[PDB]
Amino acid sequence: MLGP
Amino acid sequence: RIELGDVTPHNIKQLKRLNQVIFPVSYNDKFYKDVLEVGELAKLAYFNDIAVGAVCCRVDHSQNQKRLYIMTLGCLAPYRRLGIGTKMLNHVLNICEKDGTFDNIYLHVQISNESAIDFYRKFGFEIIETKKNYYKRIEPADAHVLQKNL
Ligand SMILES: CC(C)(COP(=O)(O)OP(=O)(O)OC[C@H]1O[C@@H](n2cnc3c(N)ncnc32)[C@H](O)[C@@H]1OP(=O)(O)O)[C@@H](O)C(=O)NCCC(=O)NCCS
Repeated sequence: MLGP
Repeated sequence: RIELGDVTPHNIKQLKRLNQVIFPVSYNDKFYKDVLEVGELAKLAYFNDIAVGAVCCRVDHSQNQKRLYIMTLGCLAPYRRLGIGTKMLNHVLNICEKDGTFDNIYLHVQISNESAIDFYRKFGFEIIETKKNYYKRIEPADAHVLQKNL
């Protein structure tokens, strides 16, 4: 889960 | 019963829908535009021809290394513990095994994601760091960095  | 398929302009809306439901954090139009340009680094998972999961990766050049970063890897909750996540992860592992130039695979999960820790640790991944306030508007904001050395 990338944090953008 | 589980099949992986390519992400194309024909099914990219189905991918955005899955990520919206599975992941509490929202992704911009550029994220999905880039997903169509990575090739085998992005797949949909089908359970009996229904799209129920997806995996999106990108090549990362950090720490003087060539790394494969898993941005999203998820499955719809009612279809969990059927091997869909394993099918998607083995696909990324196989690509890296055949490519031979990646030093490691890594990703971020919330420190409360016990099922994600359990899943990745079964594949040889280790928590190598815990980043405070990694996520911005969700709780917990802290994230573990999971990595598998190749
Ligand atoms: C993590 C996730 C992708 C796993 O997907 P999945 O399809 O349920 O995983 P699988 O069915 O292939 O599980 C494989 C193995 O991982 C472990 N595992 C997966 N979920 C687990 C859980 N909830 N509790 C304990 N172990 C678990 C088990 O060893 C499992 O094997 P088993 O079913 O034979 O015991 C899923 O929980 C999910 O989609 N989570 C939401 C999004 C997310 O957090 N993604 C991770 C960040 S990339």
